[PDB]
Amino acid sequence: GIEASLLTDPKDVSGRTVDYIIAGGGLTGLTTAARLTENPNISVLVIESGSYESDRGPIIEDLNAYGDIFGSSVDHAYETVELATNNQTALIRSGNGLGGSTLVNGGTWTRPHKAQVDSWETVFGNEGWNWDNVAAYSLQAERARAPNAKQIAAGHYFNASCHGVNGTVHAGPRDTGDDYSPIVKALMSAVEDRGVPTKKDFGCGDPHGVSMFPNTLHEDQVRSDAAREWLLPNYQRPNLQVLTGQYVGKVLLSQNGTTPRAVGVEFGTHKGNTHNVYAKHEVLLAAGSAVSPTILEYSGIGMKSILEPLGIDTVVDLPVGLNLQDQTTATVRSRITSAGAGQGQAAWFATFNETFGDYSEKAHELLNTKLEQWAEEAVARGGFHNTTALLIQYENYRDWIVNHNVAYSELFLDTAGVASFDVWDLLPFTRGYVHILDKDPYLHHFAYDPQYFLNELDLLGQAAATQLARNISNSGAMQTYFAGETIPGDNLAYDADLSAWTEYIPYHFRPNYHGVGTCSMMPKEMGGVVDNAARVYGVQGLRVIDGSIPPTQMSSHVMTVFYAMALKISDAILEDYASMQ
Ligand SMILES: *[C@@H]1O[C@H](CO)[C@@H](O[C@@H]2O[C@H](CO)[C@@H](O[C@@H]3O[C@H](CO)[C@@H](O)[C@H](O[C@H]4O[C@H](CO)[C@@H](O)[C@H](O)[C@@H]4O[C@H]4O[C@H](CO)[C@@H](O)[C@H](O)[C@@H]4O)[C@@H]3O)[C@H](O)[C@H]2NC(C)=O)[C@H](O)[C@H]1NC(C)=O
Ligand SMILES: Cc1cc2nc3c(=O)[nH]c(=O)nc-3n(C[C@H](O)[C@H](O)[C@H](O)COP(=O)(O)OP(=O)(O)OC[C@H]3O[C@@H](n4cnc5c(N)ncnc54)[C@H](O)[C@@H]3O)c2cc1C
Ligand SMILES: *[C@@H]1O[C@H](CO)[C@@H](O)[C@H](O)[C@H]1NC(C)=O
Ligand SMILES: *[C@@H]1O[C@H](CO)[C@@H](O)[C@H](O)[C@H]1NC(C)=O
Ligand SMILES: *[C@@H]1O[C@H](CO)[C@@H](O)[C@H](O)[C@H]1NC(C)=O
Repeated sequence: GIEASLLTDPKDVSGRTVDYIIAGGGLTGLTTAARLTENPNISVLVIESGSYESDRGPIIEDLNAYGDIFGSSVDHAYETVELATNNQTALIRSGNGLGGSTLVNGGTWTRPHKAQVDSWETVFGNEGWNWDNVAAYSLQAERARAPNAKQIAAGHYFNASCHGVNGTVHAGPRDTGDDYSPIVKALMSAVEDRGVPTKKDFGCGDPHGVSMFPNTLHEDQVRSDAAREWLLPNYQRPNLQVLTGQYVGKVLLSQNGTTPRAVGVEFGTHKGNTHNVYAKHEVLLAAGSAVSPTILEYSGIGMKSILEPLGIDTVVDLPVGLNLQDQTTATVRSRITSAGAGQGQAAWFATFNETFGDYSEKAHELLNTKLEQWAEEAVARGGFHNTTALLIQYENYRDWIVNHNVAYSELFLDTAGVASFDVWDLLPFTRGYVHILDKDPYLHHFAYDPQYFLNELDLLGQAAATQLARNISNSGAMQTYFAGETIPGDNLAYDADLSAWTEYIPYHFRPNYHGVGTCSMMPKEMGGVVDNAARVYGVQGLRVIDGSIPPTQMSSHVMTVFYAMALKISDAILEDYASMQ
């Protein structure tokens, strides 16, 4: 079985040499490892801090048990600094084990707006990173199943052109076996009354309106986590090696040439218990957006002003750990009548004007006039280092909103006994950072600051979207099922205005756990860390391939793009491999 093939003893890899070392056995790391070992000549070693969890039981395998695993040893639970918005620390849920955060997530499978991905090439200069290319790799990864008569009847719509059927990641409609709740169709009807679209397939390139969606699970409803999809079918390959239960602490760099070269990694569990392993070709970082940047910083790749005071010699000065972008989530929950019983999830991808409603003119006024003031403030807070380059990101977001009308907020609906909305502003203007606070990697002492709500439009947009969730819960056809709000319930008057909501939100939100950007893929002059093939600037044989590299947020759930991203980067690595013979 797979468990017997996994390595646990540090001495089984210590001192050996492999072609590629992948730090982190998560979504991008395992997709890359499987892809690279298709060629029998390439040897790959994956080093994962956690272990095999995919067959544990329903706590991992059933998507309906979402949330039960939090706080366990399968959850890294990274703590933020004390946030300025509320003076509290927040926990960042993140999977710890083979498959990473795909072990503990909600399984939602959707794609962004075409214009968002196209801007990676046209605005950020990443040649080849456009919707057409990324979507093609997304389809290649995908193994979707169309909905059946019962599922269609509940509200599903599936455009066959927009889904791959021959790929690797099993995706299909979640179906617990009970009846589907009629609240999903009631919500659709309520938004249809306001001229909002319904049933568009959210994998097609224009996520807008209210629709149901596929989930990453097999037809028998077992979670399609990355280790089940990419590692389980290929674990017997003799060139694929997986070491578990150990942390990668830093990259080993040789400086006896013009340009520094990555030759291996140092791994371990504590400062007194560390081992080295070497790479013939390249070291690939895939430890997650909260960790990959810190691995660079421990290794002497990052800002001198951060590293020098810690007693670390700066080999390459780069803006590692800046440009962190995560979203904020708040909840609106209502009791329903018995008539609404049944399973089902749906989401409203709402545009800027749909979110703000009659406040749209005022919200547009801010968008048009404060971009520069906002960029200066975020830079003064340490979220980014170049005001001009940050202004360009903001102008790009303004373009998406005013010219492309992309979805600005997401209202995610859960039923199964209640009407529960989790809401989030998809496009934050705040920028945060993550930096180490000690030289020892195994101390795990770092400062992670997303700077939630320190940009005024993020606060206004979140409050507007959450107020919209309360409004739509007791509107049109939903009024038949509404049996009283429970959250906020007594904690915020039912007729609260927008300014009241803005005062309530900072005390009642959670991270959305979608942090991207800490090793941003954009030109060096725009504040980038990696180039368009994910190579770290100024270093040979080192790439960062995970959620740290997307330079922007997106109007969707990110698994469809991250699986595509890893496949596209793996092709680039395969070409370079043939070049270095
Ligand atoms: C997160 O925590 C940080 C602190 O760790 C918070 O930041 C601190 O916030 C406090 C305010 O709550 C602030 O203290 C004020 O400093 C001013 C000087 O800059 C003072 O003028 C002010 O004193 C007045 O209020 C006091 C409190 O009631 C009185 O005891 C005092 O005599 C003063 O009273 C006069 O003024 C008040 C109105 O100011 C008036 O009602 C009275 O009649 C009287 O005329 C405070 O001492 C700190 O400077 C802030 N910074 C630091 C580092 O401490 C931050 O707000 C927290 N964030 C959140 C979201 O909670
Ligand atoms: C609670 C939650 C809900 C989500 N819901 C959705 C959803 O519904 N739909 C969706 O599309 N996406 C969702 N996501 C996001 C998606 O799961 C992640 O964006 C994706 O898994 C990130 O992939 P990655 O390869 O960057 O990192 P990960 O998958 O996190 O993997 C990084 C890996 O590195 C390991 N690691 C960490 N530190 C070290 C170290 N020092 N050395 C070695 N290994 C290390 C970690 O244990 C982990 O396995 C959610 C995420 C979370 C946390
Ligand atoms: C399906 O999606 C394609 C986009 O590739 C679109 O052209 C078509 O109109 C959509 N709808 C149907 C009914 O196929
Ligand atoms: C959004 O609202 C603003 C202000 O009313 C308006 O100028 C714009 O045309 C609206 N609609 C769209 C789709 O942008
Ligand atoms: C700041 O970013 C701008 C815009 O990308 C770029 O022209 C400039 O060179 C950057 N400045 C520095 C000093 O890096």
